[PDB]
Amino acid sequence: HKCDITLQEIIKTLNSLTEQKTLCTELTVTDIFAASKNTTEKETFCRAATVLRQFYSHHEKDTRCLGATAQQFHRHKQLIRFLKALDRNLWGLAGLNSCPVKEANQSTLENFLERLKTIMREKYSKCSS
Repeated sequence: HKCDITLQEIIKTLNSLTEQKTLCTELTVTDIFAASKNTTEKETFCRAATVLRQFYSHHEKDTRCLGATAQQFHRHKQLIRFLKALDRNLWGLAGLNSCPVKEANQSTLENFLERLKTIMREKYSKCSS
């Protein structure tokens, strides 16, 4: 369970998300990693899944994000697609739907994905010889 390939599914999704600039990757999410490290692994995934869900719900039809061009509209749809896939995988990992996230700090979505990526790669590394 712990070292399941969902880890890889999440990482590969993170690679696509961070190699991807849009109009709205600088918009913010609550920085659940501004905590002082106080929670289990399932709480962490649940919290990450929560704030990402917050983001895609709120920015899927956001006029600031939707795009003028074909390419901008394509990239926005891509992003929302990848957040949902990531989110799906995080929730599957979390095994938990209810978890209060209490942080004041916001980071850009972009910074938050890089941080989640680091942690995910660390989990994988810890699993692997």
